Amino acid sequence: MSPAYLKEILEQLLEAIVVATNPSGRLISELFQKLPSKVQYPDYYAIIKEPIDLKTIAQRIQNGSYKSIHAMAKDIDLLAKNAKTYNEPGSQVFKDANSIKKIFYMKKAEIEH
Ligand SMILES: Nc1nnc(-c2ccccc2O)cc1N1CCC[C@@H](Oc2ccccc2)C1
Repeated sequence: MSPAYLKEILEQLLEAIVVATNPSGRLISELFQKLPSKVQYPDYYAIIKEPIDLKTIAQRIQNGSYKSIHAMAKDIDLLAKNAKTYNEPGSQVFKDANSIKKIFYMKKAEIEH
């Protein structure tokens, strides 16, 4: 797998996350694009040791920082676990975080097989 080929794969995986809509038609990715401000939400950074967001993941795809699909999955897992730590089970953020993971792993299995 060439770097250029891998990049296309990772772009597809990210694309599936950011175009995914809920049953209501809303785009679940939007809240996860950019980390919450440190001024307004210090508690987030009190709790989350490794903040990450989809814009950072997107930069890393664009910079070639991921050397495999698994590398990108690690950051997807980190992002969802961070969300599921700061927010309660069943809260919309918690549920959307799982949905993003779901979308990623489904599309990863679609590509890998
Ligand atoms: N809750 C959040 N949880 N994770 C993130 C997050 C963003 C990017 C990447 C990983 C993440 O975990 C952002 C979040 N907020 C943004 C919107 C405002 C505030 O949330 C509220 C506030 C009041 C009521 C309901 C929700 C903070």
